[PDB]
Amino acid sequence: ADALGMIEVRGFVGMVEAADAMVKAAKVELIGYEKTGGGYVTAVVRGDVAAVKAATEAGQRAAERVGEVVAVHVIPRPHVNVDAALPLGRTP
Amino acid sequence: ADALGMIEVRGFVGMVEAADAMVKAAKVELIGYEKTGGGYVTAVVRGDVAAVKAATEAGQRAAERVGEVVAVHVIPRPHVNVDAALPLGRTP
Amino acid sequence: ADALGMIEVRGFVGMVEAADAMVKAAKVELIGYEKTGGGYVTAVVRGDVAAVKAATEAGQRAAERVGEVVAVHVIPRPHVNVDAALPLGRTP
Amino acid sequence: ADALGMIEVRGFVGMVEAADAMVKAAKVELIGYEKTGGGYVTAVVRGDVAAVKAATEAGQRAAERVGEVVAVHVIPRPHVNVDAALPLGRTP
Amino acid sequence: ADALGMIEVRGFVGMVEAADAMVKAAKVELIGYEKTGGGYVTAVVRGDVAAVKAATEAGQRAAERVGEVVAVHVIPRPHVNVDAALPLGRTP
Amino acid sequence: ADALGMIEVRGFVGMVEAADAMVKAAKVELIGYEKTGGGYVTAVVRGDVAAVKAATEAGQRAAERVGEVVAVHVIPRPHVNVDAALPLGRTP
Amino acid sequence: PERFDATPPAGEPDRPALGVLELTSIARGITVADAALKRAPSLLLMSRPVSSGKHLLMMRGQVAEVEESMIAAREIAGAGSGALLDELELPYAHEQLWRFLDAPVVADAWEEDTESVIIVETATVCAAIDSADAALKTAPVVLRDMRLAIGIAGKAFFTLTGELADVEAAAEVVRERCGARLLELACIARPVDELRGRLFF
Amino acid sequence: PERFDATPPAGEPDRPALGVLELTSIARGITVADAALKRAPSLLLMSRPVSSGKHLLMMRGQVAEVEESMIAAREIAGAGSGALLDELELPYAHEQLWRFLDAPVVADAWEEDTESVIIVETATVCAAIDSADAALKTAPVVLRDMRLAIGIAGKAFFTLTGELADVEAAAEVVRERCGARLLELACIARPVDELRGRLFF
Amino acid sequence: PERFDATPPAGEPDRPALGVLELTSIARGITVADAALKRAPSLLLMSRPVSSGKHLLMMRGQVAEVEESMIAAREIAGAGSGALLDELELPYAHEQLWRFLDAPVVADAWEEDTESVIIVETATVCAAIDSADAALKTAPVVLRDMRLAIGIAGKAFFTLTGELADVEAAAEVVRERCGARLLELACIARPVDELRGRLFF
Repeated sequence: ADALGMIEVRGFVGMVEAADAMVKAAKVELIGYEKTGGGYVTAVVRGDVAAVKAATEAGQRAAERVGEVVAVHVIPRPHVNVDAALPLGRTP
Repeated sequence: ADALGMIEVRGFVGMVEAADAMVKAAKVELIGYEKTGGGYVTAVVRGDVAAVKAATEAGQRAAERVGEVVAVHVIPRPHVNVDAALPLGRTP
Repeated sequence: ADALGMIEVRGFVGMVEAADAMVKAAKVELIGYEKTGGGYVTAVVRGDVAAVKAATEAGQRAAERVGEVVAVHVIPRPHVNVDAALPLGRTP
Repeated sequence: ADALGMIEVRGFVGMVEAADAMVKAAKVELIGYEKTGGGYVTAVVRGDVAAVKAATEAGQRAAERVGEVVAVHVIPRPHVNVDAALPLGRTP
Repeated sequence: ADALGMIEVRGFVGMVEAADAMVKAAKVELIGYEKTGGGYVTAVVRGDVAAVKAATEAGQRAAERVGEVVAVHVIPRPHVNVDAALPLGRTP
Repeated sequence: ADALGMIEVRGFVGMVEAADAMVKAAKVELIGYEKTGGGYVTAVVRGDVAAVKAATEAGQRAAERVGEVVAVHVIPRPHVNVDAALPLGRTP
Repeated sequence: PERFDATPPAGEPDRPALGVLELTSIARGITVADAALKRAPSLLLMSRPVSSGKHLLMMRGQVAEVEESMIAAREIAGAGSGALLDELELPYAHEQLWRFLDAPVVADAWEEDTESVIIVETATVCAAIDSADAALKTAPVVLRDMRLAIGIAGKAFFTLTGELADVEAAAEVVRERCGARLLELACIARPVDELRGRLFF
Repeated sequence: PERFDATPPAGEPDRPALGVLELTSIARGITVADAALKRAPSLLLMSRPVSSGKHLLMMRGQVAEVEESMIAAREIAGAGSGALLDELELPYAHEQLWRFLDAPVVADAWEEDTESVIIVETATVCAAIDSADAALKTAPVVLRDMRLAIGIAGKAFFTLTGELADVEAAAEVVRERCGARLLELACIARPVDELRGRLFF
Repeated sequence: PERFDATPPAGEPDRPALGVLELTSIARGITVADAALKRAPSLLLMSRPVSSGKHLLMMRGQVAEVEESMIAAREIAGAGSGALLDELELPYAHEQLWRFLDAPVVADAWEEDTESVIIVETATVCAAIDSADAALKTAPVVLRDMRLAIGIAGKAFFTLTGELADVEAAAEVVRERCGARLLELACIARPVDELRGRLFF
């Protein structure tokens, strides 16, 4: 339902620091984490777009101090097929 | 609730040596290890902030000699959403 | 819970101008005002992070014209100890 | 509701002279006064916009003789949250 | 009702000296004193206009010998809203 | 009750032009005119304070072109003794 | 559509003032509109996008309320990009000016006591309303028809009728109150019987 | 609205002529209008404000009456500032043109045998009427729809239909009766069956 | 007049695409129209002359048919006189936009839950439809009222409503998809109760 926020880190430690700084930065919900193999892990927060837009830019600032950040992006409103097909916390 | 400490090593041997040095340095609880694939393994210890802050800095010293330490980070108070979403030893 | 926003002014008139400009600028909730003595009064609004982030940046612009602004800050998530210990509006 | 007018004086005597000249110069209603500590007192008059716009500029002229005027400001439409939160004499 | 006289002193000693000189100068009624914080205290006499005009001009002359006098002012006919709102001793 | 507005012109022509410009500028009522001798004549309009404050500042601007303006002044609330003694059109 | 009347009813407060704003943009037309409605309680008559791409605001209230809304409205409009084309703040608009504001009213008949007719066109709306107000105040003329920037791309015209001396006094006051915004004025001293009353058709 | 007919009834005199004036001002438009109605007894078809702030005058009468009204209206218009933009004085307008002056007419359907269509747009109004009049008088074409300066800001278009050789002859006469007052002509030799009879919608 | 619906019924094929053409000429507007209908079977939604002398073409079809009609329109419009002012080719227009293309719609009442309003105006019609498609697709906002070049002389505006963070994300994506065609934009975070639901009147 709400907006999407992601921090992908090559490393579990940087992903946990990013997922801590996002949920301490603004009102989001850490729905989980995705393991794509090869050492890449993606932390996925989900809340309204100002909160995730502050949270992911705090988590990118906190995760580049400890590890390798691959990609940071915020979707303000993902399509219903994206929430229905990809595991992003709002599968009905 | 409890402070968090992590050692990520690209390699099982360096992670086991780090996990030995952490529990020998102070009174921490090695809850386990996360396997994100691709050669990376993350030993996770958990306790109050002085014990994990001594244990991780001893395990980094004892694990750079035997391995390739990727990331070391200490969280003194992880948020409750992080402990509920991530497998860090105290999932309710 | 809700995001926090504050305008501290050395003077009641500048605080009233800032408290008017905040609740006219965006959809926030003016809960009251804190009197720390010595002329300092702090208007406290409380709502979601985009509304308080717009309301404080308009109330600072309106309160510098009429008085003396001491400190402006927005907290997107105040901790539950802060809401339980400080009179900020959402004390249970 | 009704328009707002304020004279903040560092001194009780200048505030009383301002509060006398405001209610003599036009048809306003001195609802009270606010003590913010440190020597600052704010006389608050409240009436329609022409009467308060004449009354505050008469009270500023009469209060600079005996006291120290800090701030003079007229809010022609105070918002309903301001009247429901700040003590301005028309709280329902 | 009756005329109004005020001496504001930054200090309790000068205010007691002014409040003594005012009631010893003529027949006035010292209703009390207002404490606006920050060391400012205001002695308020209230009586007929000749007595308070002699009283405050003796209290200004006697309070500048011992302390810091902020403001001296006489109101011969204070408005009924000033008596109803401000605590000046003749509140109906 | 109603606000007072006056234009004094050394000359009948400038006073008639001022008294026409005042009643054409806003909803005021020209109650009359006063002949104090020596060529000085005074036109008196009377209405609410914003309308007479616009009317007299139009009548001054239209009376400096053809006459000699002596005094322009607006009284927002004349006292009842002024209307009971001076001939200002609202004598009870 | 009954808010454009001159006098209010017995159960309504009196609102004799008027304020017209003309803006090259429509977005900060709405920003100026709700800022002016935030500061002072002005009854907004219209917020209408008229031709040649410009937003036209008209507000109504008491004298202090319209003055305070207009000073808020002109401290919002002139914010960096000077998108305020022209403004007007009448403290008391004439009674024959109120019902020519909403719709373009055209005239179809006159009376036999109509000697002469004057047509005035200005480049803005504010100059047209200002000159019409001044000419209705200073002379016993009748405002017949008036078009305000719809269909004619920002220009605005109006015609007055009356005695020839009265409409020439109105011509003098219109040429004084416009100055540089008057495009061109015409003083028909005697219109043809094939054109009296029915000019635009 | 029956004064725009081609032929008058048996109780009316015949008025075949046509004079169109286009003015950059509107006050000058009515000065020109009542000057032309003072000098010669021309029936005035319209005095209409069209877009981009122009005033369009159409008058109808006999040939000498319209000629004298137009020479009066021409010597009044070019007085000082050049308010006159474009003029037209037709001694005998075509019969199909008289209903395409008052209202913007659009075509709902053609006939079953209608080969080609030509669309002409002019920068003025007099060029459109002049070119449509010449192209009707030189070729057996049918004027379908026509738009004169209202809604499209001073420009004016019209479409003729007919056989392809006839509309190419009409193109050759319109391109020389307009001159610099022609924006673009477009000779469609075969329109699509999804667009025949209905070009603007 | 039902061809502007979002989805067709069960007896019609689905036509989700949209092609918008804005031309400074009207003659080659019709030439571009029938060339686009000759190359690919695109259902033409409108061929309409809009103000400031422009011609607006909207066509509808599948993605390949609209792409082929638009590439025919590109090779015809930019031939000599480059009258193609701006063009749009949407592979899938949003459902809330199809009823705002034909007529100027204004809103009379929004909702009870609406927090913030944003009014956006662009110099063209293409940029208005492109911004009013790219915004509500990337934010949960409601497009309320829209105006496309008729009455405001080539400019075009639209207002969105929603949560403040959502309409600011819509503001960011509009300002990225216009850049220079955007004239102004206004982010009203809390409109007055005297103006909520009713902005143009």
